[PDB]
Amino acid sequence: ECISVKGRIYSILKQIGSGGSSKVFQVLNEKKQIYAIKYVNLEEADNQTLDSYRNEIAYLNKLQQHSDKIIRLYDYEITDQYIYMVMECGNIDLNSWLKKKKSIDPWERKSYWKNMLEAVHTIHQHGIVHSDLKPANFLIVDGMLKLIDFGIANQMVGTVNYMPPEAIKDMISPKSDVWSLGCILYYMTYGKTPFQQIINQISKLHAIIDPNHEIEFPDIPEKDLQDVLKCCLKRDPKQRISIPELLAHPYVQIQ
Ligand SMILES: Nc1ncnc2c1ncn2[C@@H]1O[C@H](COP(=O)(O)OP(=O)(O)OP(=O)(O)O)[C@@H](O)[C@H]1O
Repeated sequence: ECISVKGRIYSILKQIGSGGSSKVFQVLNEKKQIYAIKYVNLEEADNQTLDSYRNEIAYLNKLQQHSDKIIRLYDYEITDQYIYMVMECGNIDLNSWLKKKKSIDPWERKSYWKNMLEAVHTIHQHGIVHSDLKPANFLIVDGMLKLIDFGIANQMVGTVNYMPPEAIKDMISPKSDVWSLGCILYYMTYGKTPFQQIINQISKLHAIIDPNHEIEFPDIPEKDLQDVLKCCLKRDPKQRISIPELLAHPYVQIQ
């Protein structure tokens, strides 16, 4: 069958994943060019939800022309009943790709880390702190990671392995995103997130906020990489490294 978006027929190759009231479709336009179409049903959406959906559409549309490490939004159609978003089509999300891989090319890890910083840097430059970063938020598109959401979408099996200590103690600033990026890199380096071994979630959160629970950093060839991980995973936000600092770090600069 088909989807019309702004008077353009797209044909559905398949559904990517399988959401409820939100659905992503791999599609082709008339000229057989591939896109991804996000469909959202709005009939059960309150005003606050609608407001945040529009806000994320606004920022995604706006930040596009600043970085190609943000997913390209070509067009959208928005009424009171639904939303269609025509988007650049990616191969696979970072989480799915990591799950089926024992190791990673050291060069590729570094390259992906550059992309992530560029993307997160960009949203910071327009006042947006994501605050819920995890590998699923990134999409591989021609050997590039692209950030596919900004975490503005509201009440639309979780995970707390990427959560920064200051969010837990507070019961959040650009540094919060650095911690999570730090957990994503740690994972790509050591094959597991820092506190992955703690299956009890209440304990896990205590482990994250506990100074006396020291995070292990097994020695590796890339001593720069090791340093990046230590700097990103410093519990005190003030002591934690910023994104502009990470962009000047040897790990990302030195060939
Ligand atoms: N622009 C895009 N290009 C390619 N794939 C995409 C794009 N946007 C989203 N996807 C993929 O579509 C899938 C959507 O799955 P689904 O609708 O079940 O939601 P989810 O992301 O798995 O979780 P939730 O729906 O709860 O957010 C995800 O696996 C995601 O990687």
